[PDB]
Amino acid sequence: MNAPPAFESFLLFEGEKKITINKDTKVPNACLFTINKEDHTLGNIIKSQLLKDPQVLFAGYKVPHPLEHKIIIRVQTTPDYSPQEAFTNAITDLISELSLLEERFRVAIKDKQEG
Amino acid sequence: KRHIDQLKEREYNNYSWQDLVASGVVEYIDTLEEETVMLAMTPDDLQEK
Amino acid sequence: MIIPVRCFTCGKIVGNKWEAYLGLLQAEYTEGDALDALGLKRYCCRRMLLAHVDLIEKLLNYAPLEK
Amino acid sequence: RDGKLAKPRQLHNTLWGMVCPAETPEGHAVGLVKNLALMAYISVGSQPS
Amino acid sequence: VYITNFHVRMDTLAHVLYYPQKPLVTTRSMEYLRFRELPAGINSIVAIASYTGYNQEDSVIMNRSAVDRGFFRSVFYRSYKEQESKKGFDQEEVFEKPTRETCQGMRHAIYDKLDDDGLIAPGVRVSGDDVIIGKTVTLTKRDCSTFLRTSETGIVDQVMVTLNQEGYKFCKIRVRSVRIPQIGDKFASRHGQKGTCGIQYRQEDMPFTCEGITPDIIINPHAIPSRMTIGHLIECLQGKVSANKGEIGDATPFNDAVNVQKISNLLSDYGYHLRGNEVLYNGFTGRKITSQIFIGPTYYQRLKHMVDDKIHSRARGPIQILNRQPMEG
Amino acid sequence: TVINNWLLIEGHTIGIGDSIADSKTYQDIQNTIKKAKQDVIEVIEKAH
Amino acid sequence: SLKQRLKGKEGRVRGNLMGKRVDFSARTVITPDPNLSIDQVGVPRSIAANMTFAEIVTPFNIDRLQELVRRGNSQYPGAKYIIRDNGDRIDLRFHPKPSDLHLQTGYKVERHMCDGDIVIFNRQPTLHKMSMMGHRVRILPWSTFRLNLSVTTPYNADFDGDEMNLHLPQSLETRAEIQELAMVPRMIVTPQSNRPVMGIVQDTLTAVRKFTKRDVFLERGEVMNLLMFLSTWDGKVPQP
Amino acid sequence: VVSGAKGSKINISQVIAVVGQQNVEGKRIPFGFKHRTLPHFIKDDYGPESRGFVENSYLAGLTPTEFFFHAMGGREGLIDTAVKTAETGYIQRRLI
Amino acid sequence: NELIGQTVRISQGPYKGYIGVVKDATESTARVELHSTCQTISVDRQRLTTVG
Amino acid sequence: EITPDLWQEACWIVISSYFDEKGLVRQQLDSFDE
Amino acid sequence: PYANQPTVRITELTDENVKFIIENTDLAVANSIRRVFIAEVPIIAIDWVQIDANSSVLHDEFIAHRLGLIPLTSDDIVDKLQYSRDCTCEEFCPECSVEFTLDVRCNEDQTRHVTSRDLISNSPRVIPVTSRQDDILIVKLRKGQELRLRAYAKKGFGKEHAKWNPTAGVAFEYDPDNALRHTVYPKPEEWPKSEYSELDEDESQAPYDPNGKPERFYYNVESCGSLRPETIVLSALSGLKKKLSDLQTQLSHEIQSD
Amino acid sequence: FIGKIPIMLRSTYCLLNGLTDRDLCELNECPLDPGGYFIINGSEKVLIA
Amino acid sequence: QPMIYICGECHTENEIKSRDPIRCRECGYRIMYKKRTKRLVVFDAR
RNA sequence: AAUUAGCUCUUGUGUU
Ligand SMILES: [Mg+2]
Ligand SMILES: [Zn+2]
Ligand SMILES: [Zn+2]
Ligand SMILES: [Zn+2]
Repeated sequence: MNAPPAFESFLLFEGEKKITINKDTKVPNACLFTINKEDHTLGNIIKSQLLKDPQVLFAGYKVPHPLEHKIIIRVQTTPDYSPQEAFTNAITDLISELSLLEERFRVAIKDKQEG
Repeated sequence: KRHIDQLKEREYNNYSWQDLVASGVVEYIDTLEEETVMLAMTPDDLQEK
Repeated sequence: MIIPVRCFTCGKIVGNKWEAYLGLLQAEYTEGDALDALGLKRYCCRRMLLAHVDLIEKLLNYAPLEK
Repeated sequence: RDGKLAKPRQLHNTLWGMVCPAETPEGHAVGLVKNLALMAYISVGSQPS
Repeated sequence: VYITNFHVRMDTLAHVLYYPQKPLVTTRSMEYLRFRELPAGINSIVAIASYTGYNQEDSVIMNRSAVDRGFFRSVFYRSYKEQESKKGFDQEEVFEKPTRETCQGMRHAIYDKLDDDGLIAPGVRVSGDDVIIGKTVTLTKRDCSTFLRTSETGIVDQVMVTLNQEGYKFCKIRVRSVRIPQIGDKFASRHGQKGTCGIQYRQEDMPFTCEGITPDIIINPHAIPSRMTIGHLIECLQGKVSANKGEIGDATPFNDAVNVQKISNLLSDYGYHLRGNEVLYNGFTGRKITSQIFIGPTYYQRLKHMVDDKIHSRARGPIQILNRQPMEG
Repeated sequence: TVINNWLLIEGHTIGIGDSIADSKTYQDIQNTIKKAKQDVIEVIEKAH
Repeated sequence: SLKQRLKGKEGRVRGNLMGKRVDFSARTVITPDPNLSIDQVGVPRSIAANMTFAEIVTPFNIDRLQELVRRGNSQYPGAKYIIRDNGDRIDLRFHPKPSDLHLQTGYKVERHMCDGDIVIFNRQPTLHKMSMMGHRVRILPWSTFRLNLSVTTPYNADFDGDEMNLHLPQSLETRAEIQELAMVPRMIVTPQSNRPVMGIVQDTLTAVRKFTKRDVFLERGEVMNLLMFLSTWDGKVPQP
Repeated sequence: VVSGAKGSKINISQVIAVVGQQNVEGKRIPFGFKHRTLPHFIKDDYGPESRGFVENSYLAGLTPTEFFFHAMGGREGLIDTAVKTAETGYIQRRLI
Repeated sequence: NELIGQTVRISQGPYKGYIGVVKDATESTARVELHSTCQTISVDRQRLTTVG
Repeated sequence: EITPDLWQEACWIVISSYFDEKGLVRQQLDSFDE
Repeated sequence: PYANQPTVRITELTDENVKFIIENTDLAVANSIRRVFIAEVPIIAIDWVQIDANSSVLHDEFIAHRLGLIPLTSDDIVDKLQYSRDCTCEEFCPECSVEFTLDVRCNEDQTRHVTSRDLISNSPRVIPVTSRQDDILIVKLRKGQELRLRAYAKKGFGKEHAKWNPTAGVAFEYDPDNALRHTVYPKPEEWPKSEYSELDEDESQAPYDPNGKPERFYYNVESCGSLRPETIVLSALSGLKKKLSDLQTQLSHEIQSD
Repeated sequence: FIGKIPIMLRSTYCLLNGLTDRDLCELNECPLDPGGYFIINGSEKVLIA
Repeated sequence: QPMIYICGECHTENEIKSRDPIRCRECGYRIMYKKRTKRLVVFDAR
């Protein structure tokens, strides 16, 4: 009766932006990225990668409500390093890692398939 | 053991619960008579020495 | 009423193993051996066949409402 | 119903093997509606002549 | 499944499950109750843990993917009856499709869904405030046709036409509606552990064992201590033994050949912890949980108190006639 | 919110293992029960 | 007889005067939601879409109400009736001519209930003053009333089939009265026994006892994860 | 228990150690039959298990006699609830 | 109105391929009751195509 | 001969025989027949 | 401030499951890979059913539900089909769907087992898993009962419905010896050794390592039969990368405007 | 003729007396149906003892 | 014009005009079931 | 825009 459609979890609608940045005002060099129609799959990996970076003072994420499909990532970096730079570098590092893993998996499968 | 053997082969030849009553092995006890009776919950546990 | 297509927990296809399970049971196999001979390892799949009652066989005993 | 009496609603000792000691409505009629035990039978009546 | 020939009976308010299951652990008494022939409930992988906080107070967490795979999915039939009768000399009801130019009192109800017999046809999708049987009585004529009950939204399963004792036409229409276990529905174990679904998580989000075993139902630990349903725990423990060993367990009330120690010893022979605990991994982060979680197969049932049959709201609806106050019900 | 999110890591459960005694406590419990039974038997004997 | 018509219960005095049936009411099953503030209640979309609150048109809020009237009664955040100042009312379920959709200052619009509306939430065995408290509405997907668990104690609620009633105040004066007297945060301490009525319950209490023990240690990652959940946090990470 | 979330010392004691004496109307199990609680005992038996003492814990399971006695003990709670609700409703209404 | 009561099919969007019945409609959108689900939705008429 | 400790099987054979002879609604049918 | 270099090692590969080990990566990445295995791997399954005539003992929606759960061999078409939400076509075209037709009639007295081989695909590359042991049972029919229907199968992943879930079981596990103490055994001697335990029979757990992180994650991915397991893993990696890249593009367009 | 007396199902005077499982299944009657109730105006009534 | 039903026992479809006794041409039976609709029905396999 | 009585069943309050 009140059941939302399944595709609501991952499909954006008119006027809905995938990602929005807001400047956190409590402390300098902090930002809140509000990603829509995503879940822990991206939040956890992005948080971990940001935690790898030694120029990030704080990196966390949360899902405000399990029935509303969006996440907030809070990133605070040291001065002279904008948190947006940290976010995009983390994404590039994930891409590099995934491509490397994909090619190595291909090579290992090729080896296994021929003894 | 004879009763249990004949009753294990029931639904084949003729033998049933009614015949079990007829041999005077089980008995219908009502709650008024149940005052004067004295039950054993289980045979082996409450009838040995 | 009829065998589920997939295990409720993991999603393994268990809908094609009911007839084989009955045949193995009729071929003098213990239920555990019958289940593991069909490649059902996790007990989540094992309960799907072990604890299933086939009710559609009785339903077929009635004559159809239309013919 | 709507009676302040509590004796009839209680579980008498005589309901052993006659009436189920656990099945009873939870509503306003607790203890007044009951169920038979598994092997309970109710006498149908016969002439005493 | 309340009766085998449920497809013939035109009962009112029939519920029936898709995949009823024989209990994995049974009492010897129920063999004579024909429970194994008409079972009511499913063995589900129940884990007793406080996962997120959506099962805290007599609430449960249901596995969404399991529900998608037909877990506890059910179907609800509802039957309507109506007969045309001779009201009087000038008043006479009759089945017939109303026409927009011959009947005076006529609402915006759609009459094209039902055919020229004045009856809906099987397989036709119906919803609330949709006429099903077209019945009119002469005054030139006033509407007396029946409607589907508000907020039902089913599919007409079958329609039957016959004659009553006094030889008048008389139709019974059975409408079916599939109920998916949404949140708010009520579930109960076999030891009085009732509760409502708090939220549903997909298989990815639920915790998992070393293998890919994820709970279907997660219940809160706090339901156990104050109520002391140790039988729930023992049944859960012996469900694992019955599932792995491959035989229906025995839970006869007064046995003395079965106790917790022997069950634990049997379980430890299948590579599990003897008390039934397992190491679960957090679903969201993949991290281990510092507390090993009690988990096993337990029999659950779906009670008929579904939330969709109770949700109700009002804003200036109908009124009573004696005292002009909002009606009851 | 904070405690419910930390419980995702810590976890909490209850099971059969939380109801077992160390098989030395069972002896003490049985001994106490036997002592009480002997005591009430003795009192009934004195009333006899 | 006439005496029976007003004698006791179900009579006129007790069945129609001291207590009556009311409009703008809802009744559903309650389920937990630990992600809501203690003064919030989550209602399904259909219940909100069925009940209306009447709002006076003003130049401050004429554009929004105009858009709401444009949406009609079909889409959720729309209106149901538009009432002219001369008592006349126009129903928005009949798609009337757009000249009627035009609204001016002295009108009323019966809009659907939206987030932030004030409702009185009640459980039927009403014993004390903490059984009829005021909450703020939040719209949620599925069809159950959802409420934070801290308030399950004043209601003696159980989340195992319990149903609760929701009343929607219909006027600005009534809404202000509810907000200033009977909001949940204002009923924390009861005059019955000058002690709190809402506390920390169930697994939150169990985990807070296991969480403040002497030997509980957290690394920076989990500390950051937890600090993500403080609403009142000032953004400064404490010295370890 | 120590957190105070749910349960108490008596619940743990009953689950682990012993259920204890059953009571109806504040007394031991009365002689429903003539001078015995159940037909399985001898007449005029005031011993512990004869008059409604459960010597087993919920883990070990209850023997049939003490199972019936525990059912007798449990019935009074439901009866008392069913009468107390209506008894206190009128008290509260009159106070109001 | 001509569209009311007509068996319609959704031609575009995430609801592509579903059939339904139009209950109430306007010059811009329409209300479709779905045959397969127990829910009525709102869709623009441009994605709607009459069937039969 | 006596049946020592092979009793659960006998104990349930007799009960199964009873429930085969008389169903679960025997009292009502018997009363109406009489 | 940069990524690490994971390594992969397969220990078993069959036509049903693959066991492998990933090394030198964060727990977050490994868990995300697992969740992508379960959730977001596009696959083909039946999602549109029209029943022309049904007279079996199951209602129509029962049959539709059973049909939806039938796995279909979709190994190379999933990369070639478009999502039905994305295809600029009116009504399902062969570029965004696959058509199946079923028509069974039981005239002879013996009951008919309506199975998966009765589904007739219009595309040779997308068929139920009966390509080359019994069939997925669908219905049983008596004399005089018939079932005629036509269906369309389209592309989707497990986040919508479980019928699009490709995997049967994902056995994720790390640190078999409790060396990180990420779980605390009240009594370690009651716990059986893990399958991957590099520990002697004497001791119960490895000694605590204060400076250690989760490494060497073990996967045992078992497929339901639709996609081959290595194809499952490769598609999951590609999908995760695509999601991250799309996020990066959106973030770039947002940063350039702020 | 005097009048009509209702018959509780599966009585000695019911049509479903002595009929086998096949016989009942040919009649659209469940063989597991206990009987034991009356049919009045098409509704199944039972007498609480 | 005529409507098609199906008999309960003989299972033979018969055309019965409106305002006629509910009876079957053979077997004189009294229970008639309406036949399935002809408009298309579409179920999502969810 | 088509009614009222009566009866029965059932749900939540059974915390300790
Ligand atoms: Mg409750
Ligand atoms: Zn499984
Ligand atoms: Zn296309
Ligand atoms: Zn005929």
